[PDB]
Amino acid sequence: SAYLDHAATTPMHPAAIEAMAAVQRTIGNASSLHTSGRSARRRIEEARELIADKLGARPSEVIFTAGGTESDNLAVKGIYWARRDAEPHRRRIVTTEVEHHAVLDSVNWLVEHEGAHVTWLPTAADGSVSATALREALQSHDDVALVSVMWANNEVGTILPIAEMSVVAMEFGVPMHSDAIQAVGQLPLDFGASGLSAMSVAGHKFGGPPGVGALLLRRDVTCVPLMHGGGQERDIRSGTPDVASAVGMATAAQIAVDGLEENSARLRLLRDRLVEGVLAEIDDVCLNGADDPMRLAGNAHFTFRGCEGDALLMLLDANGIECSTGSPSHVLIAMGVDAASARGSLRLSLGHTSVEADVDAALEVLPGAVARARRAALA
Amino acid sequence: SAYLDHAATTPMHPAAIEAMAAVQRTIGNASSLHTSGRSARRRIEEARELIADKLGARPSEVIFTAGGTESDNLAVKGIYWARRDAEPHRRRIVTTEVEHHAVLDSVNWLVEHEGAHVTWLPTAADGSVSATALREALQSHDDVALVSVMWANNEVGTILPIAEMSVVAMEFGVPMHSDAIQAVGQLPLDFGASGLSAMSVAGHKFGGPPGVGALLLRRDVTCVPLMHGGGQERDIRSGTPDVASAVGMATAAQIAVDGLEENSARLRLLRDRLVEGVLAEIDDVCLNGADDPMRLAGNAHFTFRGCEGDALLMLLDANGIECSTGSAPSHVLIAMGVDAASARGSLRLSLGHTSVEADVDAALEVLPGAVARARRAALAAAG
Repeated sequence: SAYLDHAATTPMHPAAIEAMAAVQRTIGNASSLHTSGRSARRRIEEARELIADKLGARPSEVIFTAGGTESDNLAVKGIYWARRDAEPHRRRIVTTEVEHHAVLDSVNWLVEHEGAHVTWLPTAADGSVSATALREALQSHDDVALVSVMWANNEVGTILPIAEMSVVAMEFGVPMHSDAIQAVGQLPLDFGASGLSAMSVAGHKFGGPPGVGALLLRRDVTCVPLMHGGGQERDIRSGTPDVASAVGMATAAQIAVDGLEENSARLRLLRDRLVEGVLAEIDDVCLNGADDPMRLAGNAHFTFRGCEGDALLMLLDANGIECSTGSPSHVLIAMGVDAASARGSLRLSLGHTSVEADVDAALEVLPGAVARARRAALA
Repeated sequence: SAYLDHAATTPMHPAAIEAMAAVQRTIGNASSLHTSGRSARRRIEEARELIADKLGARPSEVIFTAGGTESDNLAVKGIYWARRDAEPHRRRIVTTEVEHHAVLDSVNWLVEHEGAHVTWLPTAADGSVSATALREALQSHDDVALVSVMWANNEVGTILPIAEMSVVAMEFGVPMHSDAIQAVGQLPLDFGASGLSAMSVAGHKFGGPPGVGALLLRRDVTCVPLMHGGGQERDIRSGTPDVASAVGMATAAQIAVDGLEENSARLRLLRDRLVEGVLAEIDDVCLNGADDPMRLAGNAHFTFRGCEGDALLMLLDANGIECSTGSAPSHVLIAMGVDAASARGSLRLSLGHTSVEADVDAALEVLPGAVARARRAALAAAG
């Protein structure tokens, strides 16, 4: 298969499979007092430090989770609660319209279930949000519980201005969370140096085990737990510590962040060649999202007029090209593209294992496939 | 080096390690519509089916979680909320005082934060709780949102009468959850045959990978999610499905539950040899928790008068005997009527699928010396 669905998941690094199988062969609960316990404990502590190192955090800032979704729920609901509980006036969530469901659905739920209110930051046709728009919604609202803004979008690849949005949030004394699940090993990540109160990351998105993640959280931000007890993870997130998955995520984190520079460069070329080929050989197609240097290196997103994206995906699949439609995408809606127009969408995404031929394959196959999808949609 | 802490974690089955390795070698998101995706989906759905079969559930009753803590949390909070939100008067949780912390602390947080109320069922000297006591609690309260009683205790080994308690809950139309985390691979569990609205399990306790569990939940019992953004698992629990872990948990479930009868009897003989040994060679000691036939096959739990559990543990460890104090002074012993002073010299020795004769021999050899040192160490620090 030509695999071009890296943004949905990317192949686990062989070395991470190996490091993880080796933990699995030793016995021990990291919570236990005996020799096996203190070993496991020391392995989980080394993984935590390697992770913090590679994300510009301090080891104690890393709260392991069972994936991106968990991490995003914890930040959003946890912090909302902590803030609302201490000052019941503070009920407003400021967030973007282009968030992953993991955030949006968390937000909508706090709204329906927890008396939350939400202000949606306006979105550019880019798919971006700006530091100013944040300042404007912060100044005109005295009831901001928290802020959540994603670092890079997972459908259209737009990088957001987090660093400078963070300094804004700091200014108003408002904790800011960012979903950086698409960022690890794709752009430079420095938790400490960003202003962030909280940051989400997900193993499998950079060659880690699936079912493991982290929330980076600052020592002084209160967060009400979603999982009780008794707080194996800084009293924020209970459950028996999963050492094998932490170790897996660490090895991954290390390969992926050390290779950040070289790999970005390699994927930009591959992706630009793909974007170029696509627009050269196909009529009525456009790129969505931002241009360099405000886009993920590995991401290509199109709309093909007069197509169903589902038809398209199935025809490409039949020919050995594996990709995704991305989702009527709330993210394209947010960028002011229209319902009809938008159903013709396709995300093609590359990662550590992509090669020239994967691009040669997509370009070979695509025109035949878009023709067929258009024929079919014409009835 | 004798491992006697199987109740905290049991060694992963090597076939479960292999199956999991194999999955992580293939690429695919189970929610993806292309070929690799459909393969991932086909793999997770088979694991699910294997798990259902082995636990007497229908496939769609199985919801994958990140472990037993997640599973207990989802059941207790999520069903509470589903009940409270439908009839704001049902705010009461009926539970036992012996529950694992993942239930106690969930119950507590609901009390502190979500307006819950709690009635604690009375606990016998045994560690045990009865169907009658549940009856009286449901007759005498008209506001109960949810019942949660664990199938077997993780400290003292006691098995509770879930089938007959489940029936009582059914008669007052109140959903019941049971933490069965200790029961899988040690007891014949059949979600179908029990009346349970819900039941929790954790892979690592019967030899599956860490950070994977399941909640078994009836098709008609509503449950508010704790993880949103998906919800990939019947809309109850979001997250990209973890295919490797679930296949692992399945490979383990089929070994654990097929070996059930054989393993059970084998551990009984070991445990019993272990308990008899201890009581012969040591003074002022007792066994805690119910007797056969209401006790897990691999669980031995003792109190030694005149010890700190910690010094005793460190001594045993120094001599290659690895075990636990159980907690957390144990809330379980407190609830069985054991006083906090007496409580303090407690020790859980727990057998599992890799347990061999030599393990019990090692414990029997080292124990008298250990106990005697712990007693002397306790007197001299009071001195």
